[PDB]
Amino acid sequence: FQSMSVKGRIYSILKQIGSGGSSKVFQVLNEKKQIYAIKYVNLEEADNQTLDSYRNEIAYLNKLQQHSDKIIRLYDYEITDQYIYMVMECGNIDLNSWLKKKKSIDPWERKSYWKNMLEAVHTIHQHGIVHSDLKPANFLIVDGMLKLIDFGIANQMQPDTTSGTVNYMPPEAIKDMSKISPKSDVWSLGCILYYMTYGKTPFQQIINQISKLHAIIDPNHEIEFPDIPEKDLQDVLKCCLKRDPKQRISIPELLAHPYVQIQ
Amino acid sequence: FQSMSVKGRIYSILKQIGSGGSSKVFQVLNEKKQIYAIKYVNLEEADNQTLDSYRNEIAYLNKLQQHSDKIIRLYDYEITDQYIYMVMECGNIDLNSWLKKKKSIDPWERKSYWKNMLEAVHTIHQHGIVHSDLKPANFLIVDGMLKLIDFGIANQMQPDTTSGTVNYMPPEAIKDMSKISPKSDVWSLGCILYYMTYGKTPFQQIINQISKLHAIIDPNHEIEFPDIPEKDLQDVLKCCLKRDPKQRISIPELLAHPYVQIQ
Amino acid sequence: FQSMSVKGRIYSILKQIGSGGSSKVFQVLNEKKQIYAIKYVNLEEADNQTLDSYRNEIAYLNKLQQHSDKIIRLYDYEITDQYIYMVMECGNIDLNSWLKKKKSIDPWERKSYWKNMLEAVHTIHQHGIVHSDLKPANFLIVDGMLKLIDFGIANQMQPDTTSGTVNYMPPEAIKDMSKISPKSDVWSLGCILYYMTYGKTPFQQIINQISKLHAIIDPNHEIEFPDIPEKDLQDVLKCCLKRDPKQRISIPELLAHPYVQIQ
Amino acid sequence: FQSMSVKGRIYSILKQIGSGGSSKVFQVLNEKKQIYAIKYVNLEEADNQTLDSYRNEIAYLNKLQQHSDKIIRLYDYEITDQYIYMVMECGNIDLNSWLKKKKSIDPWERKSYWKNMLEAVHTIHQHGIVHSDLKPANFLIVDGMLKLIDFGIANQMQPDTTSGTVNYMPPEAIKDMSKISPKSDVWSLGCILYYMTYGKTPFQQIINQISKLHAIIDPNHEIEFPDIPEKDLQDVLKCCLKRDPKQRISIPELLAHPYVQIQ
Ligand SMILES: COc1cc(N2CCC(O)CC2)ccc1Nc1ncc2c(n1)N(C1CCCC1)CCC(=O)N2C
Ligand SMILES: COc1cc(N2CCC(O)CC2)ccc1Nc1ncc2c(n1)N(C1CCCC1)CCC(=O)N2C
Ligand SMILES: COc1cc(N2CCC(O)CC2)ccc1Nc1ncc2c(n1)N(C1CCCC1)CCC(=O)N2C
Ligand SMILES: COc1cc(N2CCC(O)CC2)ccc1Nc1ncc2c(n1)N(C1CCCC1)CCC(=O)N2C
Ligand SMILES: [Mg+2]
Ligand SMILES: [Mg+2]
Ligand SMILES: [Mg+2]
Ligand SMILES: [Mg+2]
Ligand SMILES: [Mg+2]
Ligand SMILES: [Mg+2]
Repeated sequence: FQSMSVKGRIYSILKQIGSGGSSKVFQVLNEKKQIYAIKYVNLEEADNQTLDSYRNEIAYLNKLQQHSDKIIRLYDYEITDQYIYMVMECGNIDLNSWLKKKKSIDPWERKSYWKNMLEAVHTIHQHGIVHSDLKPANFLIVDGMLKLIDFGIANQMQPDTTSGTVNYMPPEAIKDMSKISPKSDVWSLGCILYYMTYGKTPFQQIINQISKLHAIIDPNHEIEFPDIPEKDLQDVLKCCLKRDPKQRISIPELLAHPYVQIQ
Repeated sequence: FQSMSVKGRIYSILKQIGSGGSSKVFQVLNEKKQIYAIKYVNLEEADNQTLDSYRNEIAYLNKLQQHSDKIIRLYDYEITDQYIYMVMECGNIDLNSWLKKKKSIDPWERKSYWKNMLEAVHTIHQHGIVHSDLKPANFLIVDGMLKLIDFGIANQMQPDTTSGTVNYMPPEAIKDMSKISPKSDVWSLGCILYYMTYGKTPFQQIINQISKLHAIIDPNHEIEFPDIPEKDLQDVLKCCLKRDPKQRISIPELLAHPYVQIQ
Repeated sequence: FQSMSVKGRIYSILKQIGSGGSSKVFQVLNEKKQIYAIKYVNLEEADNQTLDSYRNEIAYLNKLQQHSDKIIRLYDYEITDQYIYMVMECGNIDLNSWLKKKKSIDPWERKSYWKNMLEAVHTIHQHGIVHSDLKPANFLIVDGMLKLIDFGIANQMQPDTTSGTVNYMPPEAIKDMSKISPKSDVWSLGCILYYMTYGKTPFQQIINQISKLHAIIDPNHEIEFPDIPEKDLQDVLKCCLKRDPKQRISIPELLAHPYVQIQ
Repeated sequence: FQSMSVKGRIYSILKQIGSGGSSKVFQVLNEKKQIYAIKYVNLEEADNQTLDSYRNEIAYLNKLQQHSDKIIRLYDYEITDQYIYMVMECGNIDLNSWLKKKKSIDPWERKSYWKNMLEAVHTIHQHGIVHSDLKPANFLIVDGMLKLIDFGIANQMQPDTTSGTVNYMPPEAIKDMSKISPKSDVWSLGCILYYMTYGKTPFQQIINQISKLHAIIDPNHEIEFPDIPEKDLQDVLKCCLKRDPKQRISIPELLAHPYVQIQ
């Protein structure tokens, strides 16, 4: 029912898609009645560290545009001491919501989504970012292609309604409680691909968390990998989910793997 | 994830908004990435009477375009023995969904929505249609303005989900079981406006239906009309909900009423 | 968490099962930790007609105890100008809730439930009651046996939650808008048995109500009765759903029918 | 609709309350129509370690009966190579479900529930059990009194429906990834009491888990303790939530605290 001004241009709000604190995301239309998203952050209560965090993202989000189209596009922004408005691409649905809704995944679409994920994470790695907390919520399906989103410092973004959070955590990040590396995202991505392969994360079955945390770090807990028709798929998952990050496969390695390279 | 061709032009589907049988409505985008709706009817099982019913609507929907913008616009259609595709305006939400979600209504917005409703129903009346079953579901909020929708013969359209039906029935339509007239829509509209005024339909409190049906036809059941700041509002409702259709106010009368004419 | 006194005896409340206005039903335990229900009516606002209605039920409920155990038992009650408390049998679930939850019904259980329904309705008929609004909500599953409940004048009882209403209406009751007879309950019961047979009421498919009301009274709307293994079942339904109440089967007839009498 | 035999005595099932794998809990009635619970474990797939785990619980559950009535009572059991059936007390609701439903808690009821929790945990401690994973789900409200439940080795018990998991984890248990002690339950209990005091767990606000795990172990993350009318309450919480288990208050200490000892 409402509207907003970013850098002179007027946008009419269709619906609130999601929110965190003090952030909200809207699906909007521009003067040409074209579909975009606008992220709104209320700064009225933000401390220095947090201000800096939102500045860093906008900056990286700007820089990364040029180097890959598998990062959500930012078109324009207004930023004051009171508020941020960022005009952005609007996808169809996030990967997490989508995975929960899905009967099953077509091997072609899985492989294709895998390529997009690799490219995105490979990209942030080349620019010195190591996410360390990747999850399905960090990907947006836009025109059949996944793009990285919500990849910044403190990003508790969740869909809204009109009425796992640890299954992806890499082992080295647990033990560490100087020891988080690019390899940690490989774990997390592997967990997502495992999900897309077996309909479940490697420890979705363990519902107590002390017990689940234990299982992730424990090498005498053999993870299961039932045989499937795609042997390459099977080897990628096996290499992604090696607990010793040093023996875990790298992103540049994964991009040379037959699973992604051979038709 | 999908797409469709109507009269040469390609449309990509965002989401299914609603359905009946064998109809479905989609929110789609055109080649210029602009937002529209497409109604799809599957004819594979339609009998003559039903075929005729869908033809009548498309025809009326076409004719009524020229005479009022408070009827949903049809832009183009493809019709075969197998299917109908109609490209149409896409509103924000239907009135029924909206009323259920709403805290309360701003008197200005109520009055404005009332004007739109009158104009729409007045329009169909001038073209020999007498709906006889009007309800909140028959109105679509498009850019702050209500437009008549789903007003055709057999139209069981309902919103879809990702997981009253008699409060509006006019008394003469009950007794009749040669006796349905324009006045019957005045009743129904009054019931909607009563809802928008008092947060409830005149017999929402009576949940048994034999009992509710009885109450609608019974003149010794005084309907309540608590005093409000808007006396004109109070008189319109009182005149709309007179049980004797002959003593009920007409649409051309209602358009001259101070409630709609005086600021 | 609470407790209550009826005629000297103390009852502790387990949970609220359901409510209307100004009535509520509780699942309670007695001093011997045995399971009962207590219906509570708040009289603080009851008019004479309504007072009388609640008195009539308690009276009939008392009288009918002696003549059939397919009417819910009342054990004791306290009644003042302020409140009624009735201590009653507590069943497992009502028939309506149960039907909505059910995969499918075992022919033996259907037939058995049919016998109980007939006996109950036959009973009220012998005592000059003609319900005229029977529905699945009017039956309570208690130890594998249906018992009639909520059969009194103004009884808008509905289950509570921790977070059709016209499919059963007999045709003569519609036309009548001196003409309601025992036969009307036969219709309604038939509709319930039809539901238990075909998974659906005879006009569950017609969702518009003007249209559904029309269909119930219209003799050129042939109701469907797909062949099933139980031909007796098929004939009972056909005889219950005859629109001319005079040509409709009677309860004493139905009790002599092979469906209920032959193993 | 069904029934079961434990040690000769027949029990009729009212409803399934909850389940895990391969366990289920039922609300049942005995031959005297009195209300009990029955826990059913299907052993058809249990490995030695798990068999042993279920044996240990039944044994402890038996022994602890004699020493405190704030542990759920076991009355009788049948145990074979195929199944376990345990007849048990049936409470009203578990603490977790109850806390989620609650407007707010009466200080008297909070204190009383606190006493019960202390007594229960104190009891298991005297018998060499150190739970190490206490949570609201581990307590059952039975006749206004909390009793410890589901306190055994692998107990993933969850309520069923007819349609946090880490907020309680003690810091020493995180760092430990020879170092879990009685003090760890004091943490967890404190977190529950904090919840009952402030409507929220100390880190319910941090929704990312890497971040929440970090916060629990981090001493430069001052936990908040807004002043309340009950200063004793304030000191208990402060003493329970000290991160250095050595400087954390003990159960025998907590039982001498003015909060529990002075009216
Ligand atoms: C209609 O567009 C969307 C719909 C949905 N959902 C439909 C409802 C269902 O329950 C699942 C979520 C989810 C995502 C989108 N598209 C979308 N575009 C851009 C962003 C964004 N999300 N989000 C969503 C906010 C919550 C999750 C993703 C955050 C990333 C971002 O910066 N932007 C701009
Ligand atoms: C995003 O667009 C809409 C969203 C909603 N809802 C959001 C979900 C919520 O639960 C309530 C319903 C409801 C209506 C629209 N817009 C809309 N435009 C055109 C038509 C149409 N509806 N519908 C909807 C189908 C179900 C009710 C109206 C039928 C009328 C029609 O011919 N067309 C083309
Ligand atoms: C646990 O006992 C019950 C549970 C349920 N439900 C479980 C919840 C689910 O969503 C469906 C309803 C439904 C009925 C019962 N048992 C029951 N006994 C006696 C009466 C009674 N109902 N009710 C229920 C109140 C709402 C419907 C029936 C009214 C009839 C009556 O006078 N009494 C005393
Ligand atoms: C009617 O009795 C109950 C109802 C509920 N709920 C009502 C539904 C609502 O959504 C929340 C849960 C919860 C607990 C009980 N009573 C109850 N007694 C004994 C055990 C037990 N639970 N449970 C429940 C199973 C799931 C949580 C507790 C496990 C502990 C145990 O060994 N026994 C025997
Ligand atoms: Mg949702
Ligand atoms: Mg929903
Ligand atoms: Mg919805
Ligand atoms: Mg329910
Ligand atoms: Mg529940
Ligand atoms: Mg529920």
